[PDB]
Amino acid sequence: TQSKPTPVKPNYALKFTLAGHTKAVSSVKFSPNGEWLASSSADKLIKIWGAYDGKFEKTISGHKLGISDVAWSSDSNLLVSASDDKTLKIWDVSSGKCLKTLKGHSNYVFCCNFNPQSNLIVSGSFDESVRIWDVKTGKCLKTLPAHSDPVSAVHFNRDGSLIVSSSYDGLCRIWDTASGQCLKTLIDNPPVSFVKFSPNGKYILAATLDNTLKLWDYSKGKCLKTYTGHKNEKYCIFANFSVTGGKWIVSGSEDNLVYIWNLQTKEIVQKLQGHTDVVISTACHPTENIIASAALENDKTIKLWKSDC
Amino acid sequence: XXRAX
Repeated sequence: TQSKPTPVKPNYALKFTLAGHTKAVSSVKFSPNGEWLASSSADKLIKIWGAYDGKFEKTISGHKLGISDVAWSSDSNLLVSASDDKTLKIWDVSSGKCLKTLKGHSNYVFCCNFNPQSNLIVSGSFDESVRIWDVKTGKCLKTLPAHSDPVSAVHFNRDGSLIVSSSYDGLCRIWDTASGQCLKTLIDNPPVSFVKFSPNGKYILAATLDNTLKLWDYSKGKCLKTYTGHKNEKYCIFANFSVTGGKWIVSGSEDNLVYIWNLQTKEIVQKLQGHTDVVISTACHPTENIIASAALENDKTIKLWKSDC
Repeated sequence: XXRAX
């Protein structure tokens, strides 16, 4: 600690390509304990892979239609999935078995997440609502009339007191978990295709279908940073904060590349080449400089990239 | 998937 390492660029390079899904991959997520990577797909399946070597581990099945999203519990023991079959399912990862089926939504379930405590699940749907579920009982606790168009994303903050949601209606809303009442609306209104809280809990990263990513201070309604240069006018593409080495913003792109920006300077520092279709999802390892990416129908693979910084 | 098209 004489010196602060200040990388100007990462050097992510392809290490593994994970094949097995028979239709478009929809989402990838690293387990909090860093051991596993979970993937969801239009093929109705969830697959589990080794986080470091990309080794296939198991297939998890039961949904009757395709899956748009999957998420881990804080202890890495449970997964939740969101499906076109209008339900979410809670899975025990070890056994691969469905523990609960969450019923209530009246259209495709698009997105999902556990809260930090992992006693709750939040979901967003084409039915335009956000629902809060009790993990233990599988019952719906609250239904929020959250938006006036499909809900593209939902994410809890670091103590689960807040939920952020995004929608095709052009709005981003922040909700008080305990009461279900709206705390704030951030608003021209192109569809907001993805939102999530930053690792520090202070900001929201929000994507819109005009080729733009924006870092917001939500308790002030102020845009601090903007990232562009990629292509995103059609799909709800995941974006990430990479914080294990240099501070980057990571996102898939409709030009089949993974984009990486310097969080502060907003400059593009790297573009990862290899996929043969839209990169719909990306994910950053919790402790190591590793990125997972996944692509749509003309590709159907997941790629693992590793960097030194 | 819905997300995929």
